[PDB]
Amino acid sequence: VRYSLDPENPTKSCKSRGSNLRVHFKNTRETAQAIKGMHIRKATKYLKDVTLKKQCVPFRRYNGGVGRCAQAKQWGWTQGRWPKKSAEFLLHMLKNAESNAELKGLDVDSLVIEHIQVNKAPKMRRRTYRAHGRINPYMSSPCHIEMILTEKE
Amino acid sequence: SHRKFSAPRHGSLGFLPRKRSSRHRGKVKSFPKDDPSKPVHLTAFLGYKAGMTHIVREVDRPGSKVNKKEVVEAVTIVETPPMVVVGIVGYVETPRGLRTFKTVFAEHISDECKRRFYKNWHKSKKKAFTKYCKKWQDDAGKRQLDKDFSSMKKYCQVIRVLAHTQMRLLPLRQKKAHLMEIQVNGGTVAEKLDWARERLEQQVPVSQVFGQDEMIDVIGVTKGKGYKGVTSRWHTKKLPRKTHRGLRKVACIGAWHPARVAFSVARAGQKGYHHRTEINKKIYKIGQGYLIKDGKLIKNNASTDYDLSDKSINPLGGFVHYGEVTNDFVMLKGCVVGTKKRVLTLRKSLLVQTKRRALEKIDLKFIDTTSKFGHGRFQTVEEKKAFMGPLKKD
Amino acid sequence: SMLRLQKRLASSVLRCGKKKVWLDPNETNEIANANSRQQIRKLIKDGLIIRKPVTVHSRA
RNA sequence: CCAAGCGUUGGAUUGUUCACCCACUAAUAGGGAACGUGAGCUGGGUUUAGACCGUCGUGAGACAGGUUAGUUUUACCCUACU
RNA sequence: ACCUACUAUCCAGCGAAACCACAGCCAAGGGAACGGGCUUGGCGGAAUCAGCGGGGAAAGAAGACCCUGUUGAGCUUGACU
RNA sequence: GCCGCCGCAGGUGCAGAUCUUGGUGGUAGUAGCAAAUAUUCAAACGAGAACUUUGAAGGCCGAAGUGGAGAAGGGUUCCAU
RNA sequence: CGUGCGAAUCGGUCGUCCGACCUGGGUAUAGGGGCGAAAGACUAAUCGAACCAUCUAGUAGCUGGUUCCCUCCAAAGUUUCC
RNA sequence: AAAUACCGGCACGAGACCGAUAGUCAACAAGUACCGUAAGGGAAAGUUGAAAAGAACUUUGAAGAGAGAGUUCAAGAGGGCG
Repeated sequence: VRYSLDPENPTKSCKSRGSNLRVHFKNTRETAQAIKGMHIRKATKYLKDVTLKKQCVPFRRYNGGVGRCAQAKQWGWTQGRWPKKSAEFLLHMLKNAESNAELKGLDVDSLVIEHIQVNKAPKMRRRTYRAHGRINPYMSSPCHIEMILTEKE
Repeated sequence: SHRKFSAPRHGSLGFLPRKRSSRHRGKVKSFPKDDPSKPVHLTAFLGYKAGMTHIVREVDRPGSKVNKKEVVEAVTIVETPPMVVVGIVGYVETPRGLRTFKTVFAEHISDECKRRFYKNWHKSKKKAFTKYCKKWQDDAGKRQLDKDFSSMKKYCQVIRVLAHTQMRLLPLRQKKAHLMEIQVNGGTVAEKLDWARERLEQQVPVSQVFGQDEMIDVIGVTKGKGYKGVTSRWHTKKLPRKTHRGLRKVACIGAWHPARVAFSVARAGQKGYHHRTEINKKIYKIGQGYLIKDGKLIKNNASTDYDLSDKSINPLGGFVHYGEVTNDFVMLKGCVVGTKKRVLTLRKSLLVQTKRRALEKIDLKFIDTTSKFGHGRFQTVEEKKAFMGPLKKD
Repeated sequence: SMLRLQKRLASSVLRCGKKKVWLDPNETNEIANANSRQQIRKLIKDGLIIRKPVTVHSRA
């Protein structure tokens, strides 16, 4: 299918895509904007050290009441967190992207993640019980993802 | 409609921005006013809160019922290693205030003082004042320098000095020595600056700033206490036991209309660690440190004239949560701000002091050393052995 | 690897509480294909699955 | 007269607003703030449904005539203040 | 005053509601006579974590009190049939 | 699959009705997963062990039982792959 | 607790406890009707007249709403009788 | 006996009608899913393409999810798909 952008030139550049992923849309969108301006082997590294709490993700848009921490000044900010399932997901996705560079015949060490986007997806309903005999909803907020990498020394 | 019976109110409405102080060392907000009549001296100094104990004295004040009788008054112990100047600093008089004019430093600045310029001494090449000193022994840095000492000699009117403490000599964990401006009050700025230079790199002891039975003022930071409630912070009435959502409160915030809520009214929030300036604390004795001579070491600080035993102010088991006190000290009547181990800026008074409770000369008859860590009964270790006999260890 | 079952048929031959049964750890492979009462009546004879002795309440 | 800088309290009977008495005191001046103030409290009074009298009506019923018992909901949004 | 238990607080995983013209710093003035928006003055410096319960004539229910309606029902007798 | 001109015909034009039906926001990654004491160390199955399985420790129910079996009612939820 | 665990619970303290005691099954009483040691109580979360369908789109001097443009003229709250 | 009546039944033929929130409650396993002890109450829900030609082989992954091959005029028609 198509991606929110092309690749600038198709010969030097690889894709990967994620349909209906059971993660939080927002936590994902926030971790997918730190990752953005980094090399692959800075990225892989930065997403083990989120998982192991030595480097936080900045909560910039979606910061309703979100805490404050010591590893966020690093991002000149004050709010931030350590979303672990969001990482363990888009640390799968890489493996696929990485795994399409050699099946063209390209340099896996020069692949600069250009494109990476995060979209809302169809909600999954389940239900939950509140006083005076009533029933609210209790719904799921999944997502799709995409990304596009490109070779540069 | 009105308040049925009256009261007074809850707390002081000058002191009210009850925030955690911007600085950890007490700032001197205001030194005295000089008169060119009297000779040069420093004003301020630096100690550390190390303790508290009794005294006993025989009092003279004719009139009262404690005349020639023997009270006990309480005291604090402030430990004062003699301070080390490293520079001077000039200020000029203006119509927007008091602009700081020119600054200079000594050739040799210690490493507890090269520790005061860094956030991290572990990784840093210790390169502060490396290119600077250089000037002090080349023939093109004796002239530029004394161009400028001859510029303060004209333009500047206020003159100050700068002194680093000595944390090689205290029993604390830390090693970062405090730099602190101090005003030099005295003769015309010519003299004021003949004296300063001459003292770069020297030591200045507490014998020289302060004297016995003086009235000093005591500046520092409070013992801190946490985000605390309205009942602890402001000292209101509790509420009565029937109340649906709590009784350590104010029950009426404000009226209906001037429909805001006013900075006058009492609220939750941070309790303590403010800055603060108490006054008129007396000086009952200036101590002497542990000087060695002729083999033996001499350690009679606490030796009053009325019991001459061998003891120093140090108590059995040491002072608690602090250390042992070797370095020369001052003995303040009354209590002072801050925890133990916390740094206590001194000062003369602004206010020229004549009453009777000022001019009261003091000599003592007892100084306490019975261990404070427990509930003590013994004044000195040897005296114990003599009371108790030999134990199952001997 | 999984013996809610072999612990059941045990406690129905030893005529006791499942509490009292003892299923030798080491030989968890020899006891987790048994799976039918005869093949447990063996392993009781053999000394893998054993009864524990009754907890003392001293009347002393 | 200038002066509202600083205060103007503890108890008995009463649901009190009001009243009156004891005692201490420099003095126990008066008022506003939606008759300041219930998502601050208390519900003791009035002002639902049960019950009893004391006047009125043949009666269902009625009382500024008195009585007993009667469930006080929400804050996570903006501001304000800390 | 101080202590203990559980929350509150901070982190991973899961994750609902009521409510919402547009919104949200004050004086006084007029005005359907008690303005967040108008007029005259004072002023206005990203984004936010914990609390509080002054203000939104806060939310919650087409006032249960009173009056009207040529709208009713439960009770009672000398109202009429 | 559709439109202009002359004439006919009507279930013919929305901002609103605490209007009908369907879909989506701000609030918000916030309120919150707090009643009846309590767990920890080793192994073995596995792509994944704070929670499942075995073995060892420390605990609770304490025969008016968190034990053993029935009647109404449920209707296969029983048992192994 | 009061957007609860509960459309009436839970906790400590409480009333009775060999007698007009306290409970299971089978049975009789049906809506101006039943049953009531009598509060207008109870009659399947409903009671000073239960629930389901129809007559029915019941009637309203009273609330709320009432869909395209330009052009021209533009009022009334006063008089008798209800 | 006839000339009259016929929103139930068995077959038929038309329409200046409505076109999937319309038109019957019902274009489809509807008087069906489900609710009420029972009388009774009662929905939502049409569309790949001309043809299944419904994507062999390779490759990352434990798996869903992917990268390239390929059918079609098109997957910018990929099994709830104009």
